[PDB]
Amino acid sequence: LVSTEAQIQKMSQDLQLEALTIQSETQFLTGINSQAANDCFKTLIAAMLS
Amino acid sequence: QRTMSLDFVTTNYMSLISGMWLLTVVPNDMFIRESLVACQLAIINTIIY
Repeated sequence: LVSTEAQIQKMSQDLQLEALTIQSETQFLTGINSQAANDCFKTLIAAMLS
Repeated sequence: QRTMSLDFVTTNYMSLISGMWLLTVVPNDMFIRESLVACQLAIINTIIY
């Protein structure tokens, strides 16, 4: 996979999330890691075959 | 006549503008092709297109 500390650091600059205000762009990064990709790729293929 | 290689980070928009000064001075037949293309493509998708 793309290295998670090298992808989420490029992602967090394009959002330009400010450290002070409650905005709807701090929730763009919740729950992205290596394990959630390997369990969504399986449950898409394995549900289609069944 | 050692063939060089480019080692850069795509999250750094100043090393891509400073990479426009190497390719306009040093001949492009000297950098290795797998590092000349991945730096020329990073300028294309970010600064100029």
